[PDB]
Amino acid sequence: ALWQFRSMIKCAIPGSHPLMDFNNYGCYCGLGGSGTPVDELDRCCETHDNCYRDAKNLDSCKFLVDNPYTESYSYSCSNTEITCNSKNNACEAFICNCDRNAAICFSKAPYNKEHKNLDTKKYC
Ligand SMILES: C[C@H](CCC(=O)NCC(=O)O)[C@H]1CC[C@H]2[C@@H]3[C@H](O)C[C@@H]4C[C@H](O)CC[C@]4(C)[C@H]3C[C@H](O)[C@]12C
Ligand SMILES: [Ca+2]
Ligand SMILES: [Ca+2]
Repeated sequence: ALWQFRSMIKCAIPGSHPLMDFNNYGCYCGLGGSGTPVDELDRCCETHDNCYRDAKNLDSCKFLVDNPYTESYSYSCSNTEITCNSKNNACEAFICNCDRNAAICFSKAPYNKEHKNLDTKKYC
């Protein structure tokens, strides 16, 4: 679930700032998106979006209001390392892994302040 994704990000990036959640970044970090990602960090968010799109396409998976962000799973954090519980059901596991890979992706991507709250209607 979205709140768990935020938790994973803190796990992989302890120094991240909470207030950032009020902000969007690039063309894809935030809800929806358009055009092409502006940088590596933004690419991570687009890939995460694509990962969720794939999950929704699994006929075996149905999410509340068709939103994977509502799907709660089980995961654990240990020394900045994220582990998705093997007990998650197939749909939950897919979502957990999308979240995990995105969190890892975020942890390695450079952060460009100029891309925070970007004028998407113009650059996306
Ligand atoms: C982890 C990175 C980096 C933060 C940072 O300030 N780094 C400085 C540094 O490099 O040291 C941030 C930048 C924009 C954030 C996203 C936006 O706030 C939009 C949206 C907000 C949601 O609450 C959680 C998911 C996410 C996709 C957020 C995931 C994550 O929270 C992002 C992708
Ligand atoms: Ca997005
Ligand atoms: Ca669940």
